[PDB]
Amino acid sequence: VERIVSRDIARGYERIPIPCVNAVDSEPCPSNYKYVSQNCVTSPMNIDRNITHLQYCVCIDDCSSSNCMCGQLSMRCWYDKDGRLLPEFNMAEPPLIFECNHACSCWRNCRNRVVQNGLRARLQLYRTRDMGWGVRSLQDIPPGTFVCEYVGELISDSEADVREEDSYLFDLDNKDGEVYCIDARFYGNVSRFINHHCEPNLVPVRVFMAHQDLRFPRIAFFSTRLIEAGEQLGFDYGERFWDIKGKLFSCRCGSPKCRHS
Amino acid sequence: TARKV
Ligand SMILES: Nc1ncnc2c1ncn2[C@@H]1O[C@H](C[C@@H](N)CC[C@H](N)C(=O)O)[C@@H](O)[C@H]1O
Ligand SMILES: [Zn+2]
Ligand SMILES: [Zn+2]
Ligand SMILES: [Zn+2]
Ligand SMILES: [Zn+2]
Repeated sequence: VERIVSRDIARGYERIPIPCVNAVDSEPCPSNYKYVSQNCVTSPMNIDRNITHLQYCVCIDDCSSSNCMCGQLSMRCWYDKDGRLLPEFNMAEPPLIFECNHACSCWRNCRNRVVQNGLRARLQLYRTRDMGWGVRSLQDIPPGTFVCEYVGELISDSEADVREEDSYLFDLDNKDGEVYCIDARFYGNVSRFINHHCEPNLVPVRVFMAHQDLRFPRIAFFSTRLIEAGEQLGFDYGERFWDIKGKLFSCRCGSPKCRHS
Repeated sequence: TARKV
């Protein structure tokens, strides 16, 4: 049966609740980590929160205009009227997305705000037969839908290499300086549990909201196709993950086009 | 070390 080992792994820190069920074995709700809904630091990082340093729009409209500055910074605004990505959005080379911010003259509900509006999808954490823990959806999710964000603990490239647990890191490659990481091993939200699949229904997009300090993008997962209810969430981890972890185990993603089996 | 991207 479907044993509800938790009603909300997030303890009410998310807009909708995220339950954990287990219908394959004894393992209880996972608790070897601290759930956080936003990113934190352990070592101080000189993030540029200086308000006068923000690019911002002055739209007298809802930032549908061809004149929205923040849309220009994303090349265009890629959000449709109900905050889904356009079909012309390039899932293969996702652009940088700059959402409107508190410096903009626009209203909190202008069109260029999506990631920042919190989690909007009913998902759930559950036990899988082949990969341990996994995250799956309980509703249909259209394509181009902001599913969730990869939240974790901001650490330097350096500190990244010295940690004995590389199973939860996410590379945040600023080209134009130091490269940073999100380690979601000790602190993290639900995305720490999302598994790798070679035909991924999810794609990470680099997104800027309350600050535009390029060293620290935030990582947003949008759906690449329709996700039917019950479907497990998955995204491509990349080659550097498999160059390394592959030497120790293979990809039980189960796809016919599976590239790491 | 193994990084997701
Ligand atoms: N397709 C896969 N095949 C085998 N193991 C996987 C696959 N995708 C993810 N993993 C495993 O899960 C880890 C990534 C985690 N972020 C995923 C949640 C994890 N399965 C857990 O139980 O906490 C990796 O370090 C692997 O141990
Ligand atoms: Zn605007
Ligand atoms: Zn704006
Ligand atoms: Zn706006
Ligand atoms: Zn695979």
